[PDB]
Amino acid sequence: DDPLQQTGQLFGGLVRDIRRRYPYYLSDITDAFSPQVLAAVIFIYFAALSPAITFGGLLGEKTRNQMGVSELLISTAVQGILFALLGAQPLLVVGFSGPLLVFEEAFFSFCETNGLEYIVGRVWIGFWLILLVVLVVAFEGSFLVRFISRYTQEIFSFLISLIFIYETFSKLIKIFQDHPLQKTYNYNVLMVPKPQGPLPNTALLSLVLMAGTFFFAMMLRKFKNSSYFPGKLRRVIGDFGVPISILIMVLVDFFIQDTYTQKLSVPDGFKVSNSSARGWVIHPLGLRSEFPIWMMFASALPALLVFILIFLESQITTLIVSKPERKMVKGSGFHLDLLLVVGMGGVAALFGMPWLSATTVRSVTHANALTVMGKAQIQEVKEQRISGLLVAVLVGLSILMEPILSRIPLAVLFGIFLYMGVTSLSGIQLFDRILLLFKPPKYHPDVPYVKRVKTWRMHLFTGIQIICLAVLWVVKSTPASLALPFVLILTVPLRRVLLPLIFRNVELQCLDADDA
Amino acid sequence: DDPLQQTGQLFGGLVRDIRRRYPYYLSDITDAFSPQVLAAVIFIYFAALSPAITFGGLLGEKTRNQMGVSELLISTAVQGILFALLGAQPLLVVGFSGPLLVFEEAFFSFCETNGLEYIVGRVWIGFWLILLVVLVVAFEGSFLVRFISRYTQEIFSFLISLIFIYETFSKLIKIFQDHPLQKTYNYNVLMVPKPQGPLPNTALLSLVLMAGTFFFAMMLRKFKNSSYFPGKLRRVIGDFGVPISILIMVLVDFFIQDTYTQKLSVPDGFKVSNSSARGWVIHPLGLRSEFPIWMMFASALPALLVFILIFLESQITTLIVSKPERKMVKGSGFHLDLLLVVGMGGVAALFGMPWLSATTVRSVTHANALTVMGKAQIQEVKEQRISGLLVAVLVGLSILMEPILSRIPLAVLFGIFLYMGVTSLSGIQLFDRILLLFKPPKYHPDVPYVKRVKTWRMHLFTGIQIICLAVLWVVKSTPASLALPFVLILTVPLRRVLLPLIFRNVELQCLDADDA
Ligand SMILES: CCCCCCCCCCCCCCCCCC(=O)OC[C@H](COP(=O)([O-])OCC[N+](C)(C)C)OC(=O)CCCCCCCCCCCCCCCCC
Ligand SMILES: CCCCCCCCCCCCCCCCCC(=O)OC[C@H](COP(=O)([O-])OCC[N+](C)(C)C)OC(=O)CCCCCCCCCCCCCCCCC
Ligand SMILES: CC(C)CCC[C@@H](C)[C@H]1CC[C@H]2[C@@H]3CC=C4C[C@@H](OC(=O)CCC(=O)O)CC[C@]4(C)[C@H]3CC[C@]12C
Ligand SMILES: CC(C)CCC[C@@H](C)[C@H]1CC[C@H]2[C@@H]3CC=C4C[C@@H](OC(=O)CCC(=O)O)CC[C@]4(C)[C@H]3CC[C@]12C
Ligand SMILES: */C(=S)=N/C1=[C]C(S([O])(=O)=O)=C(/[C]=[C]/C2=C(S([O])(=O)=O)[C]=C(N=C=S)[C]=[C]2)[C]=[C]1
Ligand SMILES: */C(=S)=N/C1=[C]C(S([O])(=O)=O)=C(/[C]=[C]/C2=C(S([O])(=O)=O)[C]=C(N=C=S)[C]=[C]2)[C]=[C]1
Ligand SMILES: *[C@@H]1O[C@H](CO)[C@@H](O[C@@H]2O[C@H](CO)[C@@H](O)[C@H](O)[C@H]2NC(C)=O)[C@H](O)[C@H]1NC(C)=O
Ligand SMILES: *[C@@H]1O[C@H](CO)[C@@H](O[C@@H]2O[C@H](CO)[C@@H](O)[C@H](O)[C@H]2NC(C)=O)[C@H](O)[C@H]1NC(C)=O
Ligand SMILES: CC(C)CCC[C@@H](C)[C@H]1CC[C@H]2[C@@H]3CC=C4C[C@@H](O)CC[C@]4(C)[C@H]3CC[C@]12C
Ligand SMILES: CC(C)CCC[C@@H](C)[C@H]1CC[C@H]2[C@@H]3CC=C4C[C@@H](O)CC[C@]4(C)[C@H]3CC[C@]12C
Ligand SMILES: CC(C)CCC[C@@H](C)[C@H]1CC[C@H]2[C@@H]3CC=C4C[C@@H](O)CC[C@]4(C)[C@H]3CC[C@]12C
Ligand SMILES: CC(C)CCC[C@@H](C)[C@H]1CC[C@H]2[C@@H]3CC=C4C[C@@H](O)CC[C@]4(C)[C@H]3CC[C@]12C
Ligand SMILES: CC(C)CCC[C@@H](C)[C@H]1CC[C@H]2[C@@H]3CC=C4C[C@@H](O)CC[C@]4(C)[C@H]3CC[C@]12C
Ligand SMILES: CC(C)CCC[C@@H](C)[C@H]1CC[C@H]2[C@@H]3CC=C4C[C@@H](O)CC[C@]4(C)[C@H]3CC[C@]12C
Repeated sequence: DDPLQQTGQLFGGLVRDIRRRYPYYLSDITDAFSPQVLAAVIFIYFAALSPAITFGGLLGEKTRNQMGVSELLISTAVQGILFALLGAQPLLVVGFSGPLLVFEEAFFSFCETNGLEYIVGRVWIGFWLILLVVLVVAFEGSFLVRFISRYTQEIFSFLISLIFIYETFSKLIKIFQDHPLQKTYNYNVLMVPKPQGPLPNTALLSLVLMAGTFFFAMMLRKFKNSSYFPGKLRRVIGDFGVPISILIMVLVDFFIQDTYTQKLSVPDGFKVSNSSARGWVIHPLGLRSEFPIWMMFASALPALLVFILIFLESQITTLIVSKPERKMVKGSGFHLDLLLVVGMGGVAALFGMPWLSATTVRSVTHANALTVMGKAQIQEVKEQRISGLLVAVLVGLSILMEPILSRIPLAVLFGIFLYMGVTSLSGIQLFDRILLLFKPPKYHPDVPYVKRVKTWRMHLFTGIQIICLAVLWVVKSTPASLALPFVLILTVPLRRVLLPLIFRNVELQCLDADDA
Repeated sequence: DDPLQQTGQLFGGLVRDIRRRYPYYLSDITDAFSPQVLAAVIFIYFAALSPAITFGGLLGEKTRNQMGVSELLISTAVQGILFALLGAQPLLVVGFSGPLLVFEEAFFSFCETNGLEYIVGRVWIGFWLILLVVLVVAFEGSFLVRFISRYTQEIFSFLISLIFIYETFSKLIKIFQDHPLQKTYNYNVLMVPKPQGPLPNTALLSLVLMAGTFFFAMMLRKFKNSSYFPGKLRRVIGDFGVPISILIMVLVDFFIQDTYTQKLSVPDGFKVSNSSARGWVIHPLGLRSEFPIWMMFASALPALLVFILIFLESQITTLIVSKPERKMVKGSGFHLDLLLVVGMGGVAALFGMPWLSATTVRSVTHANALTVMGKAQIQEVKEQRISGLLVAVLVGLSILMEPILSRIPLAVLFGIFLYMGVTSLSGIQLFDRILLLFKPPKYHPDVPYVKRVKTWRMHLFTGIQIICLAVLWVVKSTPASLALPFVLILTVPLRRVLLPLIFRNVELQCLDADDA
């Protein structure tokens, strides 16, 4: 009944993952029949689409359109469908992540200097990824995930929420920089790719649209837990809170005629970003020049970095989502999900498309959206495969449905990202204890780590975790940002060898507890 | 011990008002020693100044500067000081009101058509006002205030809060109309009296400044009642919540350089608005032409309307403020306050300055600001004469302190007015029952009118009051807006003769109760 356990047989953990979950397959279809599930699809679609559009454009720039938006929309769609149908935890949301973009910029630059075909180079990384994951899953290497405690989990989940919130505000500020509040503006600026010079009212409306969307989202959640209107109506308006918030502020922008705001932009059709550079299928041996044999072997080194990047964020995401506290009964599979994510990623390379990963903020948003609230306590979660399938299909079709998307401002979606980031800081005990730094000890809750631990020692423990977050944020800022996963790893030694010198066993049990 | 009681002796009620309150005079000075009282001064100053600036300008326009801002600042100041020192209820805030402006426009128009000296005409209204109030106070006519029940009080207090909120939003919308969000503007526009044409970023920044100020104000009140920080620090930051909210958003505007926003504007010095038309002292018999004898007698008719206008709003304001629910022990005086307000107003006329009135939203704001919260229940009120004195003095000096005021945006103060309007809808039982229309009857409070009255009959009673508010709002909208006081009066018949046909005695006791 314990997922993270070494059996002895090859592919032991994987067979136990399939046998565990696939019996519930029909339930994974019939549980989706609920308007809450539909409200979840609409929400998580916009969560899933905007990153693909944003990161896809950054790949286009950094890579000379050898990979761009089209490639990432297709990858996100196809890998999204396959994972929704075959995966052990369907509530995970596979997609491109900041760390993966950083690597792609890094590997491109290497190939420019050394005179390699970048897109052909990725194919060999992809072959090594397939070889690595089939070895790991064979010898049941996912069992090591059991040594990642709450301590490391909450440092990770908290950092990822802060970064998410930080980047959203960075995007708002960019608008102000591009379109500053001036006395006079040139009034013949071209709009062909984008506004050439600054224009009036764009930055302040963007702020209003953002602040508007966030407010309605937060208010309709407050309303959901209120005692106004009949419960059946109040629950439904609460479920569709985010889609209502979006629809309101999208109509606000629609009626405001003469003021410019940035809209979502998908590619024209389904075709590679640079048609001259590459086709659909990338040749291993080379496109123009012969691919060198040393790099076919040397690609093993980048493959290990990409593996670790995908593994850590994906397996920790799974831990966070599949916690006992959140009422998920169907069962998670670490062995099966690893194989699909990394396996599909290795194959994607061969069609010049990005390998993806189970991303934390989106996956957690998706899981929270399907959670029903009793009395406030968690009653159950709507664990099904339809939400994840429909979002993957919609992201794929997004190119066809440009007429709808071309009327949605980004500023509106920034409000929904602010909502997602804030809402994600919920069951994290780190955040709870950080708040108790500011409350006096009289008005502290009756949770075990308050009663059984002295207030200053509890605070010392919180402070040490805050110092970890600081060190992680500094490494983030420096050029060596691909090290972040390997610095998270060091949080496991800290907890296991260092902290027991300072804190006694009884304190470390209550503070860093498995089930709470 | 009952204020509203007929003794038999001439000036009986007045002597009992003075004997009651003036024993507490030293306490009315030493109770002001508290930072809460200082935070109240700063708040109520801006509440008191902006109306005087706004209404003063409208008088300037409507009256050809025979009365303007200077006259109303001086009147508000002098009458404010005298009332703070001599009055029976010092928490009342005397000033100009919308109804009074309407009358002044009306009386001016009459004098233009009939060929009378408007400013000389007011002097005779003022003489009649002095004669009326000395008769009323002699024969103890303020005793009739006891027949104004909760029913009429809450219809009045609710209407006045709605109008207040409506007018604030009307001012924001005017900014958008003056400075619309267009694609191209003209930049050679002049700013000598005010912006001639529309300007970019002005309307959306005004909205942000307003929405900003309101948010901080509401959040710092939430914080006051929270369990964060040490209580002594949390209480102080809660007390100075509004002055902090103002200071924040005033600094936001300060650093934003090139964008235009409207600022507070006081007159240059202490001098009459139109020096040619009038001097400081107005001659009864006439300035240029001889004032006619028929109008010296006919002025009795306008005097009755002005009396009723001032009496009703001032005496109902006193009822609302001096309720048992609000812990005010010092004691209110209806006979003394009436004499001062209307007496001072009659004399003001002789110096060509406006008669004023105890205004509801400001007085209620002032009283709430001085209320301390135990545990949430009302512990006590800081009843003193210093708050009201300092605000009256500051309004007088406002002309001298133009350098400070010229950096305060109005948009910021609109946020504080929104806060005042919302906060004023608090202890009104009408508002409470209007909210229960939307709650299901399971989640209704254990107040007597819920237990002892059937839910639909309670709702029928609420609905009849909503129909009164509607009828009052329609009369407001029509040209005959000076009738509003006389339509409020009819709410007393409704309660006393009509409602007891529909509702039984037991229901009317619980619904419309004196102490609750
Ligand atoms: C805790 C609460 C504090 C935060 C408040 C909520 C978040 C902050 C953002 C406010 C939401 C605003 C969204 C709409 C803004 C529209 C702006 C614009 O383009 O103007 C349109 C229009 C201009 O476009 P137009 O359509 O009139 O132009 C006419 C041209 N034709 C005819 C061709 C179409 O502006 C106006 O005319 C005025 C409209 C009102 C605008 C502002 C209303 C905002 C109300 C909210 C007040 C906030 C304070 C707090 C309220 C708390 C409630 C309890
Ligand atoms: C339950 C919660 C309800 C929350 C409701 C929503 C918030 C209500 C407040 C309304 C918006 C007020 C914005 C702040 C005021 C300053 C804005 C301004 O004009 O500055 C522009 C400033 C100044 O513009 P500038 O033209 O002077 O340029 C600045 C650069 N220099 C100095 C070199 C010239 O520009 C900025 O750079 C951007 C700052 C943007 C404002 C900060 C982000 C806020 C976004 C909304 C957040 C939503 C609520 C979050 C709540 C968290 C709690 C859960
Ligand atoms: C932002 C980055 C740079 C980290 C800083 C985080 C702080 C919130 C942390 C770090 C260390 C913590 C402190 C570690 C040690 C102490 C001493 C402790 O007092 C005693 O030793 C108690 C007396 C006793 O020994 O019985 C009181 C809490 C305090 C100040 C802690 C409060 C919270 C602190 C300041
Ligand atoms: C004046 C304009 C702006 C409309 C706003 C007024 C409404 C909010 C009020 C007016 C009369 C009220 C109604 C008066 C009578 C009834 C019937 C009552 O049901 C019964 O009496 C049915 C028989 C029974 O249950 O005994 C339910 C409440 C209701 C709809 C009241 C609800 C609130 C109403 C519609
Ligand atoms: C756009 S959208 N801006 C944006 C958004 C994000 S995200 O994915 O958080 O919405 C990012 C991602 C940043 C990120 C990093 S990075 O790139 O700053 O090193 C690292 C990690 N992982 C760890 S530990 C997570 C997210 C960038 C830009
Ligand atoms: C400016 S400030 N605008 C503004 C503000 C107010 S305020 O603050 O005094 O509410 C008013 C006043 C309106 C008002 C009326 S009126 O003028 O609309 O007839 C009547 C009553 N009384 C009754 S019953 C109270 C207030 C106008 C403009
Ligand atoms: C599309 O692909 C062509 C072919 O690679 C790119 O051409 C490159 O141009 C950059 C400068 O922008 C040079 O550094 C390379 O040497 C060029 N490559 C070759 C072999 O021609 C072009 O940049 C790409 N355009 C897009 C869409 O980004
Ligand atoms: C200042 O006072 C003079 C004197 O009353 C005002 O002159 C009036 O002008 C209006 C037209 O605006 C005429 O209808 C009146 O007949 C004039 N009155 C007289 C007797 O001359 C002038 O309007 C006032 N100016 C200000 C500051 O409003
Ligand atoms: C193209 C290839 C290399 C990539 C895909 C990975 C392949 C090799 C993986 C995916 C699923 C795996 C199988 C899943 C389950 C079982 C049943 C077990 O009793 C024996 C091993 C066996 C039969 C596995 C062998 C290896 C396997 C077929
Ligand atoms: C396209 C962007 C701009 C906005 C998307 C919002 C749309 C899809 C949302 C907003 C509110 C939603 C509705 C809200 C409530 C219900 C009741 C439920 O029992 C059936 C679905 C239904 C009828 C929803 C349908 C979808 C809906 C119309
Ligand atoms: C309905 C569900 C299952 C599918 C959703 C995704 C669909 C619409 C997407 C995903 C990948 C896409 C394909 C990717 C590549 C090609 C090759 C090109 O030469 C023709 C278009 C074509 C064939 C695309 C058409 C649309 C496509 C099939
Ligand atoms: C002039 C306009 C723009 C803003 C006015 C705000 C000023 C007067 C307010 C803002 C915050 C206030 C301070 C907040 C808290 C305290 C602590 C108290 O124990 C003494 C007064 C003192 C020190 C206040 C002094 C006045 C103050 C500085
Ligand atoms: C215009 C207003 C402000 C002033 C004019 C009102 C005058 C006439 C009022 C104000 C105070 C009044 C006095 C208050 C107290 C007393 C004591 C009593 O035993 C006999 C009446 C007597 C002596 C009153 C007579 C009238 C009085 C003097
Ligand atoms: C500080 C407290 C006690 C008083 C507050 C209000 C003060 C500043 C106001 C109220 C009445 C005002 C006066 C009204 C009339 C005149 C006559 C004029 O020819 C010169 C200015 C002068 C003399 C004003 C100066 C300022 C003044 C005294």
